[PDB]
Amino acid sequence: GAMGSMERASLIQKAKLAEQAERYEDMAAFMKGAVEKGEELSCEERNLLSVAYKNVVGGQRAAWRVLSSIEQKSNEEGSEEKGPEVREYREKVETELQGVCDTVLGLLDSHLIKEAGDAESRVFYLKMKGDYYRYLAEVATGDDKKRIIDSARSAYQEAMDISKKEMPPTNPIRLGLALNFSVFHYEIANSPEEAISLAKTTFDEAMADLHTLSEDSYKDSTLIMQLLRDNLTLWT
Amino acid sequence: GAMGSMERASLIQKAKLAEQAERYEDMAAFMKGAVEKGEELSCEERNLLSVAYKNVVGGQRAAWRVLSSIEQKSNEEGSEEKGPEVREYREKVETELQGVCDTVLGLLDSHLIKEAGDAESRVFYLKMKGDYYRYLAEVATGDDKKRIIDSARSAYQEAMDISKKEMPPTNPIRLGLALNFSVFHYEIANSPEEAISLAKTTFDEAMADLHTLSEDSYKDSTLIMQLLRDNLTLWT
Amino acid sequence: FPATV
Amino acid sequence: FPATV
Ligand SMILES: N=C(N)c1cc(-c2cccc(NC(=O)C3(Oc4ccc(Cl)cc4)CCOCC3)c2)cs1
Ligand SMILES: N=C(N)c1cc(-c2cccc(NC(=O)C3(Oc4ccc(Cl)cc4)CCOCC3)c2)cs1
Repeated sequence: GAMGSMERASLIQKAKLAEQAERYEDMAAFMKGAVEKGEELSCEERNLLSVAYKNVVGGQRAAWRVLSSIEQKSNEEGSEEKGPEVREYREKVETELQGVCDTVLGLLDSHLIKEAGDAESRVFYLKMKGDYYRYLAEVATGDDKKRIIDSARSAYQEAMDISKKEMPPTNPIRLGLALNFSVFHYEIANSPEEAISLAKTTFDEAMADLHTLSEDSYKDSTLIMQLLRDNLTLWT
Repeated sequence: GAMGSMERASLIQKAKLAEQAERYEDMAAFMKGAVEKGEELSCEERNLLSVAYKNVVGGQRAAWRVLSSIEQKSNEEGSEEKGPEVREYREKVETELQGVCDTVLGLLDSHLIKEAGDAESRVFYLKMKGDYYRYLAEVATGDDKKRIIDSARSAYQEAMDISKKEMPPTNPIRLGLALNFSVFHYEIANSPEEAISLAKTTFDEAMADLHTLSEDSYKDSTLIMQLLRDNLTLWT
Repeated sequence: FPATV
Repeated sequence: FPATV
């Protein structure tokens, strides 16, 4: 690790600076360095890690989708052969995306998840594990595609089981987990009915618990509830 | 060069794909590879090169400005010492920016400018040379700052002299050169009056030549004329 | 695309 | 910031 010589606190400080500068690759590298110091992450630090890699892989995914679209058009009946370049470059971006996902999964496996005992940390990390296997699934086409999908499903399921036992239904981590697991069902697992059921039940159970919340907690929970509603509107 | 084994035509194709995917670092690397094949660049290829590096350095400049702002605030009377991290990270981004500028300047010097004989290519490249010395000037503070500024000025001046002899006043390259040289005067050379004079005279001479143009050429020229007007509105 | 967080 | 192209 090229961050091995930098103080943990300096890495966290520089991650925050990189965020302000919208330098998310740097932010991710700084947070990888911080994780590799071996200490557990605080709540703020976990979110710095997740924000950084979500932004990096989100850009990769958007680029991959553009290139995959161009590639599929080049392969339609009536297209002029353009040679191997579109496939090659899509593969290049794909390999870089897979590398980022493997990096994040590696950090979770060495050793964030195994040291995470509190529900807020353990559910957060298992959600991330589901998310990054989901991104691998989005580009997977080989002998391993089913296993990648099942790895995402298993991580999301363990996170769901913990969240239902240990968190209130309005907990934003619980809500965001359900939001994303619902998208996994719809987009990855060819299970739109499960996706819709999960989003609706999550929304309704949250609604019934909003009365317990402060104004600031209410704002956080209703924000994610609106994303659940948005997806349900897209799907029905 | 890691692009040394790829066909020139494949590099150009992949630059266009990278553009569509908004992968401008890749686009710049592909176009650097294409330049290093040693052949002159067509009009389209010159603009692919310029678009790529302008986008890359533009992001670096925006990040540097954010970090420099944070750094100046940390140094105001009343601030809590945060340690060396803000300066270090600003320096990191600065060094990366300088590296991109040196790369572009290196391509122009080896050997794009010396082989560029037509006004449309030679003015284009000399404008780029002024632009990338201007970006170096924006971050320069040492023994070389004056020399960097004079290198930008000299490149812009040679481009201006050629453009006034060889291009009509509505030529979009001539207009964009004047736009940027005017900004150099205002922001780098502490010469706002020269900046304003150059923008106004460029605008007025273009206006008087619009009658010679087709509808499509008119659209191209008036677009840049509007940028000149925008800057004049900012400055007066 | 659907919303995720 | 002023416009450049
Ligand atoms: N960026 C930063 N420097 C920091 C972010 C945070 C932080 C801490 C807790 C929660 C969040 N919450 C979010 O970021 C959003 O909600 C989430 C809900 C569930 C999950 Cl699992 C993840 C995010 C993102 C979507 O829109 C609403 C806010 C941030 C601390 S520092
Ligand atoms: N991107 C691409 N794949 C391509 C871009 C071009 C191309 C060719 C000629 C001119 C331009 N013109 C521009 O890009 C803009 O005008 C310029 C004017 C002067 C200068 Cl010196 C540079 C740009 C940028 C600012 O807004 C209006 C258009 C593009 C071919 S392929």
